Amino acid sequence: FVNQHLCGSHLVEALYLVCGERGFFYTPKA
Amino acid sequence: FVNQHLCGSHLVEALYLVCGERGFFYTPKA
Amino acid sequence: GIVEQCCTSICSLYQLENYCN
Amino acid sequence: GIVEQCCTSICSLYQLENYCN
Repeated sequence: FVNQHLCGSHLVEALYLVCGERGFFYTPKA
Repeated sequence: FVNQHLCGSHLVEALYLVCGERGFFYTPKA
Repeated sequence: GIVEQCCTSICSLYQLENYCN
Repeated sequence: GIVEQCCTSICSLYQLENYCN
């Protein structure tokens, strides 16, 4: 489900699902 | 809308909305 | 951590902004 | 950055996992 255009809250949701208990960082500018 | 129990994807969504173009980090374990 | 402060107990704007970049 | 790689162009699992802690 990750091989598509993922923008905004959709991208954040994919990070949440993929990274799980590791957590993640989201940096749209840098 | 942030003054409540925010868990899982709800918490991630609040970070997304509040932090905006700054982005954020989500670290549930640490 | 953020789960203890915002999930297990009631969140706040102060706390959330601590996790913005 | 992640927006250029996953929003403006097609994302991949390799790229997403680069942003896991």
